[PDB]
Amino acid sequence: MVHQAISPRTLNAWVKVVEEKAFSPEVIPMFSALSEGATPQDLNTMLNTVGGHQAAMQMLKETINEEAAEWDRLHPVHAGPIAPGQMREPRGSDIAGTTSTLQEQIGWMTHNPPIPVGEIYKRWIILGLNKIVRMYSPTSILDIRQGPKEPFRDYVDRFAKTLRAEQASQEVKNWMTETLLVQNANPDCKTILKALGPGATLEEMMTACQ
Amino acid sequence: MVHQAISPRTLNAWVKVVEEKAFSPEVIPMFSALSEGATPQDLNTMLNTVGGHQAAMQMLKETINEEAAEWDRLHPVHAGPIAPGQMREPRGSDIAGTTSTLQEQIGWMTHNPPIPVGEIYKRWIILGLNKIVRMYSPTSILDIRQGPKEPFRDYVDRFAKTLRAEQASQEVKNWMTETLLVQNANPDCKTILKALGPGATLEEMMTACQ
Amino acid sequence: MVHQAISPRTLNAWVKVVEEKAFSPEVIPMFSALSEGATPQDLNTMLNTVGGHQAAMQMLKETINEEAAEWDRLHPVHAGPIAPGQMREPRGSDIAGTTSTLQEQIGWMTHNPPIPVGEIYKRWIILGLNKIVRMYSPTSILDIRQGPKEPFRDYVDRFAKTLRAEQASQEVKNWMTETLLVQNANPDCKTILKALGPGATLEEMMTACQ
Amino acid sequence: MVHQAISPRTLNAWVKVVEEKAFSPEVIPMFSALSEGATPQDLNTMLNTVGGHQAAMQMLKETINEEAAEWDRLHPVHAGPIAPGQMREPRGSDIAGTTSTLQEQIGWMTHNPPIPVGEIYKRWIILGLNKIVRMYSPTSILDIRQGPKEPFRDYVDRFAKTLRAEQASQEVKNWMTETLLVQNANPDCKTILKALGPGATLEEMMTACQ
Amino acid sequence: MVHQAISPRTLNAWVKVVEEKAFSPEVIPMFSALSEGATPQDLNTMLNTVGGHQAAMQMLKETINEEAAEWDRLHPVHAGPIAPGQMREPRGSDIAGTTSTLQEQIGWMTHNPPIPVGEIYKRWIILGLNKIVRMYSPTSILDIRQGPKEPFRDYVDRFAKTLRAEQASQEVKNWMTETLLVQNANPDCKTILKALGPGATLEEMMTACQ
Amino acid sequence: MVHQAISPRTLNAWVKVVEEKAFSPEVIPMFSALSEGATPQDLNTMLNTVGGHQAAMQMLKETINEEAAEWDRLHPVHAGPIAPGQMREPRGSDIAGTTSTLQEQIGWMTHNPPIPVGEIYKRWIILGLNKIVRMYSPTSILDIRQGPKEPFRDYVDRFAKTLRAEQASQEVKNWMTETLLVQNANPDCKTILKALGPGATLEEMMTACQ
Repeated sequence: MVHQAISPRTLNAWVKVVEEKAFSPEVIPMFSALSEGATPQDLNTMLNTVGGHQAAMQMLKETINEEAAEWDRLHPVHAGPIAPGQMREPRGSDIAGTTSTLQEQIGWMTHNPPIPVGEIYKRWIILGLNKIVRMYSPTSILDIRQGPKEPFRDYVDRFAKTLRAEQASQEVKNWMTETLLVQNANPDCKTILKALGPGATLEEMMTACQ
Repeated sequence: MVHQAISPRTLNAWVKVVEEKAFSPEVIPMFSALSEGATPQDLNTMLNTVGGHQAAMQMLKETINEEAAEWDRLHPVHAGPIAPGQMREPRGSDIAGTTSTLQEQIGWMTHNPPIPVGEIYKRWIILGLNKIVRMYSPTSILDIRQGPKEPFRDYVDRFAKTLRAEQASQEVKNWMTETLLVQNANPDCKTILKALGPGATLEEMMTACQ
Repeated sequence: MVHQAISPRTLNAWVKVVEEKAFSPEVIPMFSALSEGATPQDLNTMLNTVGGHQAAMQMLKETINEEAAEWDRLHPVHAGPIAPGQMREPRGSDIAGTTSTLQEQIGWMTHNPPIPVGEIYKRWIILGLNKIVRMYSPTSILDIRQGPKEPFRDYVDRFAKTLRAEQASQEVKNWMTETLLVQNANPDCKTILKALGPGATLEEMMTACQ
Repeated sequence: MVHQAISPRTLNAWVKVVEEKAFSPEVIPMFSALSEGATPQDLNTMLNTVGGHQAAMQMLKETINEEAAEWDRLHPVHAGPIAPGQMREPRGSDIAGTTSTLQEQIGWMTHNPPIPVGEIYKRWIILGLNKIVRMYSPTSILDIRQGPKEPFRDYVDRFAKTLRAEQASQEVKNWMTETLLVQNANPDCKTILKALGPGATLEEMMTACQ
Repeated sequence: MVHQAISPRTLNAWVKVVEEKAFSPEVIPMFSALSEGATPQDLNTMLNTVGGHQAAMQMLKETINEEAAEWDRLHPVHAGPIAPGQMREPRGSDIAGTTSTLQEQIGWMTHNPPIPVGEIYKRWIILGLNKIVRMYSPTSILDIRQGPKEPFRDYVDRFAKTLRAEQASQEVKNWMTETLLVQNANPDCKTILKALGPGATLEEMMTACQ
Repeated sequence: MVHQAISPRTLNAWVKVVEEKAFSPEVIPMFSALSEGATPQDLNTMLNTVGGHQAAMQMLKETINEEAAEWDRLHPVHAGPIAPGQMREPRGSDIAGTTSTLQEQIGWMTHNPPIPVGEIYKRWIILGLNKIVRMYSPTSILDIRQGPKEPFRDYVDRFAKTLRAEQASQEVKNWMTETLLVQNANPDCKTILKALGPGATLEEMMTACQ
């Protein structure tokens, strides 16, 4: 038997928090939707589909891990004959979706009485993320303006990565880049540069500032 | 069998030492009181609930474990077959928490004579914390005074993460923060600040620093 | 026995990207052409034939891995004891181009109705690369001007190293090299060269630059 | 002979030597005195109760290890089935005070013929210690001094930990500390301080030194 | 055919490339000619006799290794229960020189039809080396021409050690050593030296340069 | 022959070079003389007794290792059903004295026909040592001098350990120390010292020379 489930549109939504808010806590419903209990697999999905903050993947992942520890700790994995293939008291693996893999899992989860794993596990998540908001704390390019006595060259270079590393829109990307570049030379260099007025390729201007 | 047990209010208490004093001594006699001998699990709890001085648990835990070693060293269970004596006794691992199952703790504890698992373990702990106290010393954001030649630019960072690492009223936190920022400027940076008089976004100030 | 295919000429084709403009993201539809869905051995081939940009490969390989993981994840590897072999539910490794003998893989691809690994795997490939190109962002010996406080010797070191790393005719290589060495001096270093006017082996000039 | 044995007072004494002369060689006749025979378990004790010179423990420990090596080297268990009457021949671990219960130690020692565990081990011990004395050589908080271009913050830090790291009254510790801070300042720094004349929170002075 | 075989005179020859041009790309076809197609011990021999460029040993060695891989890849072990061994299907290892005692390896070459490993292995090798010439790219003590703003003091030290690292006649070594040391010397350092005129032990001169 | 042989005098001798002038390669015909080809245990002994250039032991050990490889390489094992225990295709381990401990070893060595391991092995030694001599090239404390810009404190430190790390007489140790510190000192520092004229412990002067 198979119920119909989780669209990729809904994924698109999940995605969409990322797409809105890739690495920024304007999260709340998005989680709430995604925390429609879920199983591992979906949850696994979200975390699979997750990017942005590897560190966040981390943060949860310890949290989870100790949640697992806690699971075993609050339920020290009590053995038996496992008469009619039970629930196999959830671990980190289960939290991976492994141990009564998803059908079977859901099978526990909507085993009635349940063993509704992804939700428990969900509590594990549930445990991190907020704190993740509490944890993660951006980020910004603008300040990539050249250091105190930082040299230019690097400054643009750095900048160059950083712009590489920055957001969407080529158009923006070009013009902004000059436009933000300007001040991202540090004032003194920028002043030289301003004193250059224009230039084109970096390099000549730069060449002055090396 | 059940017995009713430890609250999370009691946790709130454990907490109460902790939010009282997450990174320093003078919270202790009362916590030590509140460490009513313990079991592994409560100790585990404490350890679960543990944080603040990452070193503190860290040094303690080895010590605890070497306390286990010492246990082993003064007896590791130099023995074999059994009719589960002294609530089927433990080794260092149980004393680590480890190979105690829930029962085994309780069992050990209220078996008569017991095995005072959490108490030994407690003693191990008991062994550390004091030292922790005995030497463990915080630390502050205030210190992000711009010591010898620190440049404000870093500083802004220095604060900014540190501030990130700083807490409570954010509102408060700013105003003092600027006001303490000025302070934590090195006089010369401070000068730039004085010389800035007012600013707002960092950057213009930063620009003075860049 | 074969349904005869591929060649090193077709490799010359794979190659054809690479030497043509290996960093030519612009090559991908051609590649997509040369990935005629791709079998594991050809996919293996491509990765075998792979070279020059391991960073890119690196990124990719992660995807492949993630793909593998994903495969098992998104196809829970819900195998058990076989009955007439059936290409044994490909794992990440098979998908790595590993498990199943190459024919047998292939066999699976041309199994009717296949176990056609190589496409999936192809998507894996696709899964890195495209993006990988899409931000895999070079590189250049020209960029090796000369730092702010970078002196020539080091510049030679760089330049020359990079030059070591640079391609083409030696003849080219020299002349540009003076001329671009010229250019890629830092302006002051550039000055020393300008101030040097001519010279021959580096060293004497260089000697000025030490 | 479920005997009578070494006290913690006597331990206290050994320990006391450490407390006497924590990092100072001139222990030795006592050392030999508490070395008197020494069971491996007591020898374990000495190393157990050991602390404050991990380098020493370390350095010794290679000797021990070599001593084990040597043990096997000068006698590599050239044996097969232990017949009755042998108090099981030691190896490096036993000689480490490891493999054995006390009995096996004593059994080896006062099994007559013995196995003179504690003595061998004693040579081992001796083997570190000698060197240890012979080279080991502190340390000094005075050296928290602000060296050549050393600057203050660090100097105080240096003070702060180090003074923290030092022994005795806090009271003492302060007054000397100012009195020792002052001058261990590099002169130019000392001077700033002299030029500060007095001060109180470090920071204003320090701020001057930033 | 348990013949007479390869001399060390032939080694002297292998050597002859090597002392001729030990860590430089241009001695080689003439050596490859002198490879005379080598089999494993001999290939090993070359590897045995190999030295100077561990990185080269490396460079090849990846090639070998991937050659092995390729090998494994292109020999996706079709091996099963061998019917009378018949110079047993190589694996990377054989090709590493690893598999088979040498005769049998040799047999594997010189059997007729052979299963000549050593040629393949030779191919592997053959596969690196060229590229090694393509890879490796010298080398020179002269290049201990003094840095830009760095002291002599090291510069000579560095030299001196480099000189350690340098080879040939000592006699030579001195005079050049002053004579190029004088030179290596940054002009400014060199000048100090010139200004030193003579000296004898380094040190007094050095002493001027410290 | 449950023989009578070797000496700590023989050691004393072994020592005598080492201790005479361990970094005088000028020891070598004697040392090899003192080798008399030997066994593992004595050679091991020599190697046990070894100390001074860690690196030396290392490099030899590297040699040994490769010698072991060579042993197998030039004669792998080809082991099957040993008849009368034999000399069992010795390796690095045998060279350790591992495989065939000394009695049995010697038993092979004076097994007639022999298998005189320590000699082979001796050739392994023989294989290193030379290099060791030929490259191993000290060392010298004098060269601790107050840098080019390395400062005194460190200089004296550097000195201080190092002198500690240096040889001989206490008397000497005092006098040199004044005399050899003063001036090893970069001139400019030496100047401060000259400018100190005298002082007493370092420190006052150093505290001045910071």
